[PDB]
Amino acid sequence: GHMAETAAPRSPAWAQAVDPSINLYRMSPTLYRSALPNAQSVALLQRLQVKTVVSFIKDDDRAWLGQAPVRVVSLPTHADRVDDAEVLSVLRQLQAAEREGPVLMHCKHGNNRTGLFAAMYRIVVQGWDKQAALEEMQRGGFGDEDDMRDASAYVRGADVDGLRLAMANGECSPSRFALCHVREWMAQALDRP
Repeated sequence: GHMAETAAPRSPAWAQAVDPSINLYRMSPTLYRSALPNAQSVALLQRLQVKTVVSFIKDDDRAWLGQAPVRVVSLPTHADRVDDAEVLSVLRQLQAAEREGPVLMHCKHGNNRTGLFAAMYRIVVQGWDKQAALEEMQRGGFGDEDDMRDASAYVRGADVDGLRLAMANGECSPSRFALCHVREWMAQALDRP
């Protein structure tokens, strides 16, 4: 895409732009990161075995995948929802999906907030090392491991009140689309002759 490539440290061995169209980079092969949920990503997803993509859709994800049995997942990581309870809820979701293959988590415009999870998620659920955060650290999400840039934003939400009220106000709040019944109801294929 038209992104000024004259940024970042010297060429990361870790994150390289695999597809600069949707801004998907290669990150550690137990997780992926992108930005744009564009329908042209479908073919790429299949190659990378990415059968889990975090994107927002009213209808079934099949509407843009076509025939690709990729599962688009609805995460508690909203524009600003992520509490101390929501973060765990995110963590346990991707490590569950990892059983089927690599997972693509992203935000359309929220690269730092994606890095929030992508950095340390694998450390806490997989047992990776804190250094493994380096991937999104150098991406700008964390920026620095100690003097973390965006990480603290989530932490301001993860407060004593943030945690207790997440629980206290987290009762009777289901999803109708992805939880009630209409999930994967639309079609199995909306593409291919």
